[PDB]
Amino acid sequence: ISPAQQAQADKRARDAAAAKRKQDTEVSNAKSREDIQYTMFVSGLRRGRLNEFERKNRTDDLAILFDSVTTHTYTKDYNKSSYAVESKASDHVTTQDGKFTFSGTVTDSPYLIDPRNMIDRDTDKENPMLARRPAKAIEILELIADSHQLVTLVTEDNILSNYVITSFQVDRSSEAGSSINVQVTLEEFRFKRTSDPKKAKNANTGTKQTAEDGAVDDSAKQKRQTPYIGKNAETKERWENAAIGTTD
Amino acid sequence: RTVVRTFDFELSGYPDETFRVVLDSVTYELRFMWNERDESWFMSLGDIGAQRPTITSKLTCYSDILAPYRYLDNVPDGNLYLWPLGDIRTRAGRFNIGPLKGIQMTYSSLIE
Amino acid sequence: RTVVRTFDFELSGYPDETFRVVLDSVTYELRFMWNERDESWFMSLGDIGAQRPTITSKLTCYSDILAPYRYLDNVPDGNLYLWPLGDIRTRAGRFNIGPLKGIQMTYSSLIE
Amino acid sequence: LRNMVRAVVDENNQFNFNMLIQGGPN
Amino acid sequence: LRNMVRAVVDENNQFNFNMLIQGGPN
Amino acid sequence: LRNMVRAVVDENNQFNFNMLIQGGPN
Amino acid sequence: YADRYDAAFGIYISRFLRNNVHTNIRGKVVGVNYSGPSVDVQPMAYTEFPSGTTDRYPVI
Amino acid sequence: MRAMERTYTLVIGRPVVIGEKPVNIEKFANTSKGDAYEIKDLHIEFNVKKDNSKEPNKGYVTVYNLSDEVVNYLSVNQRESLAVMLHAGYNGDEKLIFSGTVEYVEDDFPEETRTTKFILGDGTLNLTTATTARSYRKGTPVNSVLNDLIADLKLPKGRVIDFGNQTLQTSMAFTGNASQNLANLAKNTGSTFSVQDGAVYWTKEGSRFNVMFEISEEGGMVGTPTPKQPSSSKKLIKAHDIKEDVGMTVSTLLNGAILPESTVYLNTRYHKGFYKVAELTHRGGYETGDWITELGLVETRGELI
Amino acid sequence: MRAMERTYTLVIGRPVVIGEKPVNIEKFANTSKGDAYEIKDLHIEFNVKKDNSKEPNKGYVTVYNLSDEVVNYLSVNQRESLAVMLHAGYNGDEKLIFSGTVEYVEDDFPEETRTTKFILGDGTLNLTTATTARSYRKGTPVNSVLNDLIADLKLPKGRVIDFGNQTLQTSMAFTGNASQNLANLAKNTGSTFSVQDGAVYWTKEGSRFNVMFEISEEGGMVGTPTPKQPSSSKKLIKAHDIKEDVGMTVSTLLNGAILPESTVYLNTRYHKGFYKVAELTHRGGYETGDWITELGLVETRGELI
Amino acid sequence: MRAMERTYTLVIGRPVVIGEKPVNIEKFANTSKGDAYEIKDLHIEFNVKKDNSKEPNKGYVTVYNLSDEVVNYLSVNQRESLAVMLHAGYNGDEKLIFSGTVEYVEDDFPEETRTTKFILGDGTLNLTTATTARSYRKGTPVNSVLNDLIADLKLPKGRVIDFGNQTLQTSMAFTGNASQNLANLAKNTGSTFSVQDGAVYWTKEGSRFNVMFEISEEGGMVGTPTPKQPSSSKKLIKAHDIKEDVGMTVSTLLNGAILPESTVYLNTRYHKGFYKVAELTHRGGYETGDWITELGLVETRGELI
Repeated sequence: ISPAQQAQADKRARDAAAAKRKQDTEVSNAKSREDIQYTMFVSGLRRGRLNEFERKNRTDDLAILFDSVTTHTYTKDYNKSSYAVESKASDHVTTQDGKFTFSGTVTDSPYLIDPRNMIDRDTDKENPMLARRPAKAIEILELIADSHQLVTLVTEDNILSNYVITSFQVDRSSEAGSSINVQVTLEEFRFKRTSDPKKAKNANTGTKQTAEDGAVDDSAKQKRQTPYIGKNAETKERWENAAIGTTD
Repeated sequence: RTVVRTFDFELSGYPDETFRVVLDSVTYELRFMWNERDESWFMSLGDIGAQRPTITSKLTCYSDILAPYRYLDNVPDGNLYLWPLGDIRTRAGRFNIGPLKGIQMTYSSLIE
Repeated sequence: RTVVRTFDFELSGYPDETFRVVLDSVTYELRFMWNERDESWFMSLGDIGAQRPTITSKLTCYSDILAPYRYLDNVPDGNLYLWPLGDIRTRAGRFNIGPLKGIQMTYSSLIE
Repeated sequence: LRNMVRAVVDENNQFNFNMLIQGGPN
Repeated sequence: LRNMVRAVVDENNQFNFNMLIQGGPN
Repeated sequence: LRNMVRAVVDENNQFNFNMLIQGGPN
Repeated sequence: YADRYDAAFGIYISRFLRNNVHTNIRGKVVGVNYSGPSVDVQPMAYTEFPSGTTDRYPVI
Repeated sequence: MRAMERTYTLVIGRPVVIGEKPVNIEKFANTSKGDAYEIKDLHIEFNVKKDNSKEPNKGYVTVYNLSDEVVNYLSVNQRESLAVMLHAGYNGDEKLIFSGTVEYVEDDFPEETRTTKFILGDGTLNLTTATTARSYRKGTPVNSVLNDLIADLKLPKGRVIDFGNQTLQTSMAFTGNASQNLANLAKNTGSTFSVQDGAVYWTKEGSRFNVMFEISEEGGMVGTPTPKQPSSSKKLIKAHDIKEDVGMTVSTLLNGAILPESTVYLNTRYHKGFYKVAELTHRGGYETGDWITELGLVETRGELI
Repeated sequence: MRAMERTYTLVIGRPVVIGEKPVNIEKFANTSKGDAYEIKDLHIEFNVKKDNSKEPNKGYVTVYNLSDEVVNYLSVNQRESLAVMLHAGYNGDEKLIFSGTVEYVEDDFPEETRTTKFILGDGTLNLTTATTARSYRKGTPVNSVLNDLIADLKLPKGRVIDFGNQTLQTSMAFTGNASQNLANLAKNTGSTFSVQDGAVYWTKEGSRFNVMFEISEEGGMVGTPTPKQPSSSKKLIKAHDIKEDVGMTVSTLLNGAILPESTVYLNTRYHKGFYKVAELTHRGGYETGDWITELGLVETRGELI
Repeated sequence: MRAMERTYTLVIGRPVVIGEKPVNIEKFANTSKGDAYEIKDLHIEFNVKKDNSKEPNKGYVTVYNLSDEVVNYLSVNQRESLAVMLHAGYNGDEKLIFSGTVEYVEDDFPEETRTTKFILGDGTLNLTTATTARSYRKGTPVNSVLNDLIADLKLPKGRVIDFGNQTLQTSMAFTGNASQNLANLAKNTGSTFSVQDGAVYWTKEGSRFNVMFEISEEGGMVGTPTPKQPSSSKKLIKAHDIKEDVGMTVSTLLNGAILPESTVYLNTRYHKGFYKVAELTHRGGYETGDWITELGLVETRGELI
């Protein structure tokens, strides 16, 4: 070995570590703000669903439209006891979470570039292929799934809410070049501070200990006491030490 | 009456917080209620699982809260005070209570 | 004062090594800190889980480290020395400590 | 799948506790 | 499938009984 | 597959041994 | 050592007898009542565990 | 918009040393370096049972793929009792769920994944080594005997119900472990004694303390309550009458702000009323598994102490 | 044409109350309303072991999807000992297979299916609470001591073999539970004492009673007999000699008309001869599972009592 | 060219009879016909644990599809203690791995495959029946008491460390089983007593014996060593100091030439040093399963006896 390599291993570690700080940071802030609401438009649009598509702005109610959706399926499940009941005892049944899946595609040669779509936030009007639209979609897709957003689906018949993404697939086969096939799967979510005191309810926090690195917690960790900034050291000083004392 | 600082408190601002704390090796339960018109915190103190709180009082800065109540077997004998870390004129608020939020609610125990 | 060699040490060069060792059937924890400006090792000795180390000193060659401290119930009564295997003029370094690296840190125990 | 095994082990422990502690006036 | 688990639990109980009761003249 | 079951039985035996033998100066 | 199932019961029984099952013990009289003869006894035996702990009988 | 995701924290501190004053596990959290070894984002499986009896409450924990430094710190101190605290909740707060000493620790690292194991005891060291030697004469007030023995145990007094003007009927002597002697006084006076999360609780059987907790579909209940006998055996009856003898079972999402000696109100559609608590079991699988708590309730027939 | 299908019945009666005369579980079957709660066509899983020893015979049962009324009737009486009887057979008759008291009961109803649990004891209440206080002097006939102690136990006498003209050699005193004292007299006189389905059986070790049962392929045998040791440990030997020490195992379709103290004849192609019975285990799965009984046989070397 | 394949042998001999001299299981191998029943090429599963404590070392074995003659020979002798030896290795040699008496034996033959079971004890008969009655006065040398009691036990002396010039401080009396009395003398003098493969081992705690075994990747190690506590509980400490309290774990391919009281050297890349042995477990599946041994090591802090 030689120092020339030590100046090279550091580069290998530094650049690789920088990748997490980018990806890992973005998800953190994406979860630190609940105002944004994502929505997806699978079919539906031209049969009067435009009434609510126009409601979507470019800052809070982001909308996603795929260049084409081939199929989408919706299904629910139930189960019942397999043993004869004692007799009416109609409570021997349970409801499972409904599933939703669909297949789509994103192409380098779009036919409709409506700017309201969040995929086309800043896409060039005259050169769609240099905008690299398929890469734009994937970057959006991972962030939504990673942050665990409660997505809302607008479909042909009904509207579904509180659906989370559990898996998706992307591939670029030899056929259909210059495009990507996308599959998604979603399931229901049976979800159940600054608040109005009139809405407040008695809460609990269990047993609690010394809170945060304070003037007393510092002593426990052997940290040196934080010096006091001398904005005023004439009034409190005579009283602070006499009445509150010092950690010792 | 020598006394030593031995505990500090923090409040998340929720109007009906309730939690259990241990002081002087004894355990107590505390309730904090926020008053809108008077913009002040109301503190209730009592034993664990007690039917009713033993002491109820209004929190204020530089006032000895427990002063008139050191004659009961279930009340701490230490000192409970609220004093500010910033400008001395700041009065207790909703979100400004904590080790670094501006107001330092603290408990100190006599040396025995 | 007859003494017999009974233990040897090695250092990997990490600037903040800390490990536990057993000497004379008693157990101790050691900390080694590397000083940049003084290019020397700082050794701290204390009991297992102790709040603070009992002894802190700077390591040097052919100097009896424990000499002034054989009056405490938690300090080994043996001899701790650093002497070189190569040229006698070599002084203690960072990576040159070990059974074959150039400097032999060793502990020896009196015969009782 | 460990869920299935834990249940059987729990039931066996219950049977043993019952065997040790049964009847009696105290 | 509980058949497989019951067998292993039974064997362990057998081993424990053997450990408690062994040897001895009585 | 008996490997999976033996592990759980072993862990339960370990817990019982700990329950019997704990603390104490001897 | 502590792996067998029987050794656990052995230690548990040994420890159980330590805190109960008192049968006989020597002692010395420290308090005497002459009306309705009765005496206060201070047992003499004791043991010290390796953990630096001691067991003392109280005055009876 | 977010989801409702679990969170937890595990802390390891200095060895616990018993002295001549009540032990508080809180003050041992800080290590010689200051801040303690905190473990947040690693798959963890734990099981913590609690009860109101002589035996301490014990909890089990498992952690996968720990860093070598942390394991090294536990390879050392294997002769000592490290203090540990556990927290759990939902992404906005974490309530204390267990605190005690590391009774056992072992590591197995077959090929792909290491798996550390723990067994924790709630005050095991004090309850199993606190010796006593006390005596009293005829006429002594029983209320004095109780306080004398508890101070010997060296633990904070969570809650106690004094006996009043009760007096001993015969001379008494106490030796051996203090916990065992107190547990014997429980039988002959209808009182329950049990240490929990470091707090000593002395109450009276049959009676109960307000609605400190309410259970309903809004309160994250899981399934309907079902009646389950509180003991694995039945006693002969004259058919003290005040004693227990009945109970029920309920399950709920993990909530560490509950204790065996507390009181709960059950607001369901079939069952309604007040119950005591008798047993707790906390389970948890961070990446996969349940995050719920199970309560064993017991009916009460005494006065409202 | 039909098939050969299983059938069973389960009955629950009034609480059992011990008095000043032998207890018969038969007379407690009827409830205050008259007819008892009978359960016939519900999937049931049960396991019932029987033996000849001090401990009572205990059996376990599980029932799926019970009506709320029946479960309510068991939520009440949780302080009491309900009498229960179980029957089983093949579509034409059902033989008594167990009778005792409900020691334990619990209900778990997670989502789809409720599952009730039971633990039943054969005379557990009497065997564990019948106190005694008796004494005798030198010269007393041992045959008188035996009868005196059994009457104290308050159970019907299934079968007893008196001692003849035996006389006590030393003064004797008996206290505590009567069952324990009798079980001690067994060791020193080579007699076996064990209660079963309410009947007291006192016999002599080594000896056996006709061919009350014959086992063969026609008799619904299941597999060939295999030799299995009757105990999990071996005793040191001089190599009373009359004692047991050998046995075999057999399995057969469920047949409740068998008891541990009976005698059986084994007509197979390899093994042939007479054996005692030592242990029974009845298993059953109505919709799915076995419907067989397992017998542990022991060789005999004594006289044909 | 060959592969590296497993091999084993199992031998069954005459009944063991204790007499007035040390028992050697070697001399009982031959049967009345001469050569013993050897079983080589049949799928076998066995588990053999060993330790250094009062209890004997016990091992379990299972054999599939045995010939009827061999099973018949074990149907007889069910009252007696047949001597058994087990060997294992790799296609070129087989080291003695266990030797003792058949405590238990049972056969189950459901339809397709018979499965014989065994439970073997290492000197169980001697350790549980050797009575003693001895006494000594003040001033007696302790070294004489030790030798007197061991000769009573009737086993060969594997290794003993005499006490020197130690003398009794108070009069002593010993009765009951000799093993129990010796195990009590262990506590009060810091000595370890444990019988193993017929050999009596008496050593001193904390101290250890050369590098009789070296563990490394060349020595067929399996995975890295991991630190595991040597006991399932923690003791209170003053923080005899010389006692144990620490350990480690290792696994290796089956090697019967190891004993609990031996000493091993651990040549790995992380851990290096000398350790005592405390526990052994031998596992084996001939056709399918592991063929490895597990060692529980304990750190030492005493003199190099």
